Amino acid sequence: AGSIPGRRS
Amino acid sequence: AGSIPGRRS
Amino acid sequence: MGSMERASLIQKAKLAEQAERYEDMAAFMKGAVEKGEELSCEERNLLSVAYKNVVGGQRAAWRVLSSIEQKSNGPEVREYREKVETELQGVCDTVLGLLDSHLIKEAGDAESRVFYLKMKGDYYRYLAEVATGDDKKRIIDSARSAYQEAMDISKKEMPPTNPIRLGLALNFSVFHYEIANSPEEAISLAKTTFDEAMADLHTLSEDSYKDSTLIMQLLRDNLTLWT
Amino acid sequence: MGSMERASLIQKAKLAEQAERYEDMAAFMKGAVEKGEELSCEERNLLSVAYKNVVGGQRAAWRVLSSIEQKSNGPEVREYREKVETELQGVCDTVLGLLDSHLIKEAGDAESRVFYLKMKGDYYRYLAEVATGDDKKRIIDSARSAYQEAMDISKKEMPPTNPIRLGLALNFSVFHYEIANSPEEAISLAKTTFDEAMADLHTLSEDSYKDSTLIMQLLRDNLTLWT
Ligand SMILES: *Cc1ccc(S(=O)(=O)N2CCCc3cc(F)ccc32)cc1
Ligand SMILES: *Cc1ccc(S(=O)(=O)N2CCCc3cc(F)ccc32)cc1
Ligand SMILES: [Cl-]
Ligand SMILES: [Cl-]
Ligand SMILES: [Cl-]
Ligand SMILES: [Cl-]
Ligand SMILES: [Mg+2]
Ligand SMILES: [Mg+2]
Repeated sequence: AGSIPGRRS
Repeated sequence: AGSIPGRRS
Repeated sequence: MGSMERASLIQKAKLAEQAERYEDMAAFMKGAVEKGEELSCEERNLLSVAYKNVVGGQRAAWRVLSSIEQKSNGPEVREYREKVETELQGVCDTVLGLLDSHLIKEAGDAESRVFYLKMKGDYYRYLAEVATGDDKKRIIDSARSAYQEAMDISKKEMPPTNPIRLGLALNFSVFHYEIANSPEEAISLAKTTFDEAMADLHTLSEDSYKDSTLIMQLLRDNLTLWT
Repeated sequence: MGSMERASLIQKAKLAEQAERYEDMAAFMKGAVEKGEELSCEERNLLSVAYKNVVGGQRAAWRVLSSIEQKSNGPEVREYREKVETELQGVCDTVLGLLDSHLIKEAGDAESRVFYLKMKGDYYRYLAEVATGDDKKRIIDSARSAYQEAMDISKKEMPPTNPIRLGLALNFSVFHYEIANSPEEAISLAKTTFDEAMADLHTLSEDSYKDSTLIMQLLRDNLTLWT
């Protein structure tokens, strides 16, 4: 499961 | 231009 | 970084990101926070990107070492996993210290305060991933409390498509699933967040739509993995 | 690392590589070299992998910063490029110091001595990439001299398919093209190396064939870029 990335990419 | 890598991959 | 101008630290943090020098980036942003002034939206993102990358690399290395150690069960694997763990804990403590001295207390607008409380939940969650001792329950509860305060503000002050509100819900859902042993709560939060955002997309411009839908896809990706 | 056993440093360097912690890996290998004993084949490769990765990341960041600085032409971009440059130079000086104290002088077998002299040429070449002052010609000549001594030993003592001999020729050809402004010498060296290796492949086992052909493909990739 993924959390939010630092940048949109 | 490429030099030798550290590992075969 | 006390002798460098605030504006020069911000400029060099942006250069460090371009050069993929995230340890430098985090040191420049720590110096900027320690100037004592509040951070703008763009500056908050620089702070988060820097530390998220540093601690993300530490987490990945800790997981590699922890897997080797578990398969093995001399002292070297344990010693080296402990070294990496201590360095990870030190970076989390540094971020938490910046948030406590004094970013959160000076943050009055909903966007800044939610951003910082989400970070606080994240760095306690990273501490919880490696915790085993007498304080592990307390570390879990510290993450929960920070995320919960952020959720309460976000639901009162921000629309359901706001990207900060969405990323907070995403990360708190990951907390429920991976840390708190609450997969049903994780799934419920992700589903309700997704559906409430869907119903508000009609209000948004093209650029805001793009941001909200990007995070909604992350919520959906987790729901697909969990169900 | 003076209080840690040699064998524990080697073990932890291997763990650090698996965890992609190359700065740690290089520190463990520096500690191993400083025990004063010669290195085995496998240990020489750990030393080279560690520092090649550390300096490779520095080089990539220096090139990003140098490009920004050249497009710009405040002091911040130059200052930060200089900071990265100084850190790169310090790592190169550390590697060169290990080779001079005392890896090269204790290396008698052709495989070890060629390996270390190739490294010496490489780290002077990395210094030459960032050099501009009164010593830049001398740094270039130091790289050339190390590579030339390695070439002379390799041609007397190793077959033309030996992977160390091949990687040395590859890197010395890159030196000629990118540092010494000698593209014709670079192309000649790569072509003669490739052709002489081709003619010796019939002597090799399947596993040695795989190693020699892998480096021959790197020589060919450069010749295709340069011609
Ligand atoms: C936690 C969080 C932080 C920042 C944002 S954002 O400013 O809207 N933004 C910046 C980088 C991360 C990101 C990822 C997206 F998919 C969409 C927007 C953003 C949101 C949440
Ligand atoms: C300079 C050099 C160092 C080591 C070798 S090798 O031991 O033969 N080996 C190890 C890793 C790098 C590499 C790459 C190849 F394509 C083939 C073999 C190797 C050769 C040269
Ligand atoms: Cl250790
Ligand atoms: Cl305020
Ligand atoms: Cl600087
Ligand atoms: Cl010897
Ligand atoms: Mg000032
Ligand atoms: Mg001993």
